[PDB]
Amino acid sequence: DWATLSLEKLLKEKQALKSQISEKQRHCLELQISIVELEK
Amino acid sequence: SDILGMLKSLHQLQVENRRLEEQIKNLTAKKERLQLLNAQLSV
Repeated sequence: DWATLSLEKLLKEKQALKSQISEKQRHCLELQISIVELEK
Repeated sequence: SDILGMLKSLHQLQVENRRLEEQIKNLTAKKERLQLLNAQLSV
C-alpha cells in the first residue's frame, strides 16, 4: 500500500507531463509552419 | 526503488515543460510581428 501508492501517483504525474510536452512540441512546430508561410 | 532518481527526472520534465511554453511564447510573438509587418507593407 504505502510504497505502491506513492509510485503510481509519480507515474501518473510523469505521464501527464510527457503528454503536455508532446502537445507543446507539436504546437511549436505548427507555429513554425505558420512562420514559414508568412515568409514564403 | 530509486525515488530520488525519479524525482530528478520528473523535475527535468517540469523544466522542459516551462522551456517549451517559453518557446511557444516567442514563436507566437514572432508570428504576430510578421503578420503585422506584412499587412503594413501591403498598403
